Amino acid sequence: HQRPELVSFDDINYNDHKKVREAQESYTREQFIRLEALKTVRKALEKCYEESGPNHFEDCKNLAEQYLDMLPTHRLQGYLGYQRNDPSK
Amino acid sequence: PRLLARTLDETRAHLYEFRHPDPIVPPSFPGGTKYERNVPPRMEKIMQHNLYE
Amino acid sequence: ISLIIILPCISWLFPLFFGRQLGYVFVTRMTSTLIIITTLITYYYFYQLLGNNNPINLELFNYLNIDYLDINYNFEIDALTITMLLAITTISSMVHIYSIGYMETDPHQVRFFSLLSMFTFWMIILVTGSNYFVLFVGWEFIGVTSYLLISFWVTRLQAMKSALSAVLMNRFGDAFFVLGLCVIAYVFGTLNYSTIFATAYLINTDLLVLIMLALFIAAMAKSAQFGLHNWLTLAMEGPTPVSSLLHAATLVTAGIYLLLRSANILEYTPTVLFIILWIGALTTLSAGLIAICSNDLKRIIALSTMSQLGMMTIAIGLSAYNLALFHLLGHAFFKALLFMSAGSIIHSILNESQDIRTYGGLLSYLPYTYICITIASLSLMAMPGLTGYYTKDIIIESTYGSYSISNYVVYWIAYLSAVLTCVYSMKILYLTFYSNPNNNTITYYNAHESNIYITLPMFILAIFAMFAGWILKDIGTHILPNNFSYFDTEFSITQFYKLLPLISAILVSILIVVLNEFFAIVFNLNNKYINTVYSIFNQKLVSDQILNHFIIFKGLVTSGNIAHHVDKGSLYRLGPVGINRLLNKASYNVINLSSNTRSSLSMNSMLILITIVSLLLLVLVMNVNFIIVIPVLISILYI
Amino acid sequence: LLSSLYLFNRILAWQGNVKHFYLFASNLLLLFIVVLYINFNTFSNSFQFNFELFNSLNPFGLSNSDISNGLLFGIDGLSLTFILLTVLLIPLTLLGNWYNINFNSNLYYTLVLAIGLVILLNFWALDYISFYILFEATLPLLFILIHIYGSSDSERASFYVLMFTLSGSLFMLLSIVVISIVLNTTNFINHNLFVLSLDLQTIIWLGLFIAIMVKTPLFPIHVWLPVVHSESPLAGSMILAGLILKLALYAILRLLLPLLCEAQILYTPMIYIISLLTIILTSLATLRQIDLKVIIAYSSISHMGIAILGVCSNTSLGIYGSIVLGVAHGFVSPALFLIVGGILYDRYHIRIVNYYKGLTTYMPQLATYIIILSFANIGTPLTGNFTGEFLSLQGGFIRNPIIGGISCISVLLAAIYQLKLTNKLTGGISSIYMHRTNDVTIREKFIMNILIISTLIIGICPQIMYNLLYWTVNN
Repeated sequence: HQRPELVSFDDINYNDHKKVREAQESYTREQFIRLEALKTVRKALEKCYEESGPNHFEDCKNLAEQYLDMLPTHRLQGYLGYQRNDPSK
Repeated sequence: PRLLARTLDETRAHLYEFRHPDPIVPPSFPGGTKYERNVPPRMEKIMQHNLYE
Repeated sequence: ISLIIILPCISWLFPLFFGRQLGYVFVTRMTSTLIIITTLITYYYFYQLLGNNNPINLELFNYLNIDYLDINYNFEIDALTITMLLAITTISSMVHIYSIGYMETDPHQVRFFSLLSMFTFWMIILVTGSNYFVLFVGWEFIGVTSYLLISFWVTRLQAMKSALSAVLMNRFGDAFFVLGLCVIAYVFGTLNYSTIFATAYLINTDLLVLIMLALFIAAMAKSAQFGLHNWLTLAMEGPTPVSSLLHAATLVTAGIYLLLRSANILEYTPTVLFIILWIGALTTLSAGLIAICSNDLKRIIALSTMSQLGMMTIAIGLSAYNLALFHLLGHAFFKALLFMSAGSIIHSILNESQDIRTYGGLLSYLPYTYICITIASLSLMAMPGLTGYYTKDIIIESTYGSYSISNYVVYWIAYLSAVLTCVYSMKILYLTFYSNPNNNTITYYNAHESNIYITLPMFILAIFAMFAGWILKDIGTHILPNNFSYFDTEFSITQFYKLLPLISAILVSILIVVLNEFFAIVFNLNNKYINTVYSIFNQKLVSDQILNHFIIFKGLVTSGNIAHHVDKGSLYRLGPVGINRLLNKASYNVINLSSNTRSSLSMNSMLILITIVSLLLLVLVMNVNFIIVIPVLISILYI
Repeated sequence: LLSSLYLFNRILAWQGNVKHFYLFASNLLLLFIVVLYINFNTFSNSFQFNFELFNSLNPFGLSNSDISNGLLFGIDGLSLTFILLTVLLIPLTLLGNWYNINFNSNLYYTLVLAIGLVILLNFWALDYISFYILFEATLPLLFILIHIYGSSDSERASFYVLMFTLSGSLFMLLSIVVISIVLNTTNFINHNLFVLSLDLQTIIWLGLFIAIMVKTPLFPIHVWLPVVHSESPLAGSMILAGLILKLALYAILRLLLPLLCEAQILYTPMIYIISLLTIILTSLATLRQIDLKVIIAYSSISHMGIAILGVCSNTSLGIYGSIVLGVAHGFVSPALFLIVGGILYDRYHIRIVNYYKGLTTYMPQLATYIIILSFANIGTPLTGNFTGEFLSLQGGFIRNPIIGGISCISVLLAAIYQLKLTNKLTGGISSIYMHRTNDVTIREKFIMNILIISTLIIGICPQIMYNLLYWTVNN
C-alpha cells in the first residue's frame, strides 16, 4: 500500500523533527528498495542456474557480473555525515 | 636373600618388558566391555522434599 | 500425493509417534515398518529418476531475510543427494529390523529405536537440505543426538566418558564449519546451493582457501581423518547397531557429503585439493596399521571404515568424485553387513566378548554368519567377482590418473592400503573360523543358537553387495557433476600400466592366501621380539599413539584452570580492596593515637601546628615548581 | 476514570484476609502480560517512539501535558521486544518459586515483583536521566534479596553487587553529567543529532564503556557475576531477574548510537579484544570449578560476550543477532537456573558436583529436560539460540575477520561447559544421594516447558518489531 514521500535528508536544517524522522524513514525505505532489487537479482540467478544445467558461461554470466557488483553496495544506511573532515579506512 | 631378590626384581623388570596394552578383559571385570551395560537400579523409597510438594 | 515431503516427514513421525510412547514393546513393529515405507518410496523416486527433474521443496518456511541473505527451508533432491539417501534409508531400515530381536531386554528399550529413528530423520534432512544452513542443521543434530545415542547406556567409561570425546571432536569440526560459513556470508550472498554454484567466477578470482579448508577441518573431524580420528575407536563402545550407523552410512559419511555438495569450489582451488589428497593418504596407512594390531573386532571394522574412506578423500583430491560417491555407496553397503554380522556373532557367544582371541569356531560350530561375513569380507578385499572390484580398483586407477604429476606416490600408498585392507579380513576370519577353539567357555554348543531372523536383515544387504555391483555402473555418465575440465578421469580409465592395473588384485589374492597360510606355520604372532617387534606392535596397538591427544587435552585442562588461577588474581584486585583498605584503616587510626583517651589535647595541638606548617610550606612548594608532586604522595604513604 | 485502580488498591487492602499476598501478586503480573500484549498491537511502522508519557510532570505531579517538558519522558519504541522478553518471564520467576518460599516472610514476592516492574520501566525509559534513575533502582532491592534469603555467606555475596554494579554505574554518572551539561538536554529518543566533535566524544565513550563493561561483564571484572550466582537466593529470582538485569545490552544499543556516530577510533582496538579474550578465558574457566551454578554463570558471561561483539559490528545482521541473543539467552539460561535451583537445589540443598553425579536412573524426565536445554545453551542447530550467535559471529567477522576467526572457537568452548557437565551429571551410579523425589513438580514442569517452547518457537525468526538498522550503522 502506502507510499510516503521522501524528504531529501540533507536539506531541512535539523529542528523540524517530524521532517527529520520522515527523512530517515525515507532513506531507510530506499535502502530496502535497493535490497529488494538485490533479492530480485538472486531469484533470477537461481532460475538461470537451474535452467542452465552446466551452462554457466551461457547467459548466466551477465547476471553474476552486476550481482557481484551490487553485493558490496546496497547494504547500510548510517548517517549522511556533516563534513567528512577526517577519513580513515 | 640377596640373589633371590635380585633375580625376582630382574624378572619383574623382565615382566615390565612384556607389558601388554590390550588385555584379555573378561566381561564381568572392570575392564569395561560388559561392565555395567545396564546397572540393575536398587529400589528405594522416594523422600519428598517440600511440604507443599 | 506421494510427494517428496513423505520422503522426509514420515521419518519425523518416527520421533512423534515415540514421544507420546506409552508402549513398552510394539514400537518396533510400528516404527521399523514406518521406516520401510519411507525406504521403498525413496526407491520409487530413484526409479522415477529416469526423467531427472528437481522437486524443490522451498516454501516450507523462510528462515530469515534481513540484508543480502534469504535462508529458506529449501529442499531439492539432486542426483548427488539420492545416492546417499538410498544408502541411508536402506542401511537404517535394515538396522531397524536388525535391532528388533537383538537388544530385546533393557531397563529402557524404546528409547533406542526412537533415538535411532529420529537420528535417521535428522540424517535425511542433513542430506536433502538444499542450502548450507539446513546442511548445518542436520550436520549438528546428528552429533548432538549421537551424544545421547552412543551413550545409550549409563555406564562409567566405555560410553559416558566416550560420548564427550566423540561429540567434542565433532565440535572441533563444528566451530570451524561455522567459521567457514561466516566467510561464505562475507563473500557470497544467498548461502544456498544454487547461487553458490553460479559464483565460481569470483571477484578477482581470489584465494577462496579459507572458504574450503575451514570446512575441510570438519571433513577431518567428521569422516575421521588423521588430525583427529580416535573418536571412532572411542565411540565404538556403544551397542552394535549404533556402531553400524556410526561407521557405515550415516555418521562418518557426511564428512564427504559436504565436500560433495561443495564440489563446485574444489574445482577452483587445487591448493586445498592437494592437502585433501595427502591427509587421506595418511589415514589409509594409519588405519591399516592400527587395525592390523588392535584386537577388538569392532575396532577392526571401525578402522576399516576410515581406511576405505581415505582413498575417497584421495578420490575427491583427484577430482573423480563420482567414484567417491559410488565408493561411499558401496562402503555403506559393506559395513552395513559386517557390523550386524559381528553383532550377531557377539550375541551368539555367551561371554559376549568383543575380542578375537577367544573365538575359535566360526566353522560349522556356527556356519551361517561366517558365509555372510565371508561375502562381506571378499567384498572388502576388492575381489573381482562383485562390487568390491567396482568400488575400489578405479580409485587406485585414479591415483595413477596422470593429469596430475607428483601423483605416482599415492598409487603405492593406496596399494599398501589395499594389501592391509585384505589382511584385516583375513586376520579376523582365520581367528574366528579356521582357528582352533580358543575359549573353552560355551563349550557344549552353548552358542549354537543363531540369533532371531537376523538372516532377513543380512540377506538383503548381502544381495546389495553381491549383485548390486552390476547396478549403478557410474565411472561416460552424467549423474550431476561440476567437472571444471581439469582431469575428468578419462585418461585414467584408458590404458594404465598392466603391471600396475592387474597387480593390485593379484597381490590381494596373494596376501589373502599368505595370511591364510599362517595356520599351517605359526610365526607371525610368535617370536616375542622385545627390542623390535613387541614395542612396534604396542605402539601400533594404541591407535598410533592417538593418546598424545591426552598431551593436548589433559595437558591443557591444567592450563584451562591456570586461567582460573588467573581469575583469582582478579580477586586479588578485589580482596585487597577489602584488605589493603583494612590495612589503611589501622594505619589511619594509629596515627594521632598516642594517648587517645587522656591527653588528647596535645596530639591535636601539635597536629594543627603540623597542619599550618605543612600547608604554608606546600604553598611555597607550589609557586616555585608545581611539578614537585611527591609531598602529597608521601602523605598517601601513611594511609 | 482515575480511581479505577485505587478501588482495586482497596481490593488489595482487603485481599490480605487470606494472608499469603502471593496469588494476587501472581495475578497482577498475569494481567500485566495482557496489558503488554495489547500494547504490542500498536508499534506498526515509521520507526519513531510510538507511545509517550512524561511521568515527572514539569507542571503537575502525575500527568503529561505541557510545552516545557522538563520531565522524565517514559515511553516505548523498538525496545518493545525486550519488553516482550520481560512480561512473559516475570510471572515465570514467581511460579518457579511458588513452593519453596522459605517462610521468613512474604515480601520476597513484593521485592521480585518490584524489580520486575522497575526493569520494565528501564526498557520504557528514554532519557539519560530517565534511564539512570531506573538502571540502578533495582540494586537496593537486589541487595535486600541477596542479604536475607541467601544460602551461603550473604555478607560476602551481597556486597559484591553494590561494589561493582554500583561502581560502573556511578562511573556512568560522569558520562551522563557531561552529556547533560554539553547538550543541556537528554532526550535520547529525540536526539540522534549532535555536532559533538571527537576527543571529547572519546572520553564520554570511555565513561559509558567501562559502565557497560561492568554490567555485561568482561575480563576486567567478571567475578562480579558468578558469586551473585553462587549464593543465589530463592529460585525464582535467585538468578533470573539478575540474569535479565544484565540485559544492559539494551544500554549499549539504545545509547552509543545516537551520539557516538564517530567512535571507530575505539571500536575495534578495544571492544573486540576485550570480548574475544572473555570468550576464550572466562569460558575456559569452566573446567575445574565445582559449584553447579557457577558453570552456567560463566556460560551467561560467554553468551553476552558473543552478543556484544555482534553489537559493535556496524552491520544490521550483527545488531539483529545481538537482539535475538538478548531474547534467546534470556529464554534458555533462566530455564537452566530454574533447573539447578528450583528442582535440583531444593531436592538436595547442595550445589557442588563431586558427589552430585548420577541421574536418569531415578529422575527420568529430568535428564530429558537437561540435555536438550543444555544443547540450547550449547549453540543448538535449531533456534534455541543459534541464529543469535551465528549472526553475531557474522557481524564480528565482517567488521574484523581475524578476531572473528578466533571467536568461532566459542562453539567449542560452549561445548566445554555442558558436555563436561552433562555426562558427569547423568552417569549411572548416584551413590551419595538417597534417590530423592519426583523430578517434575507438575508446575516446575510448566515453568521449564514454557521457556523451552519459547526458545524453540524462535525458529522462524520474528523480526517484525525491529527495523533493525534503524539507527545503528555508519557510512
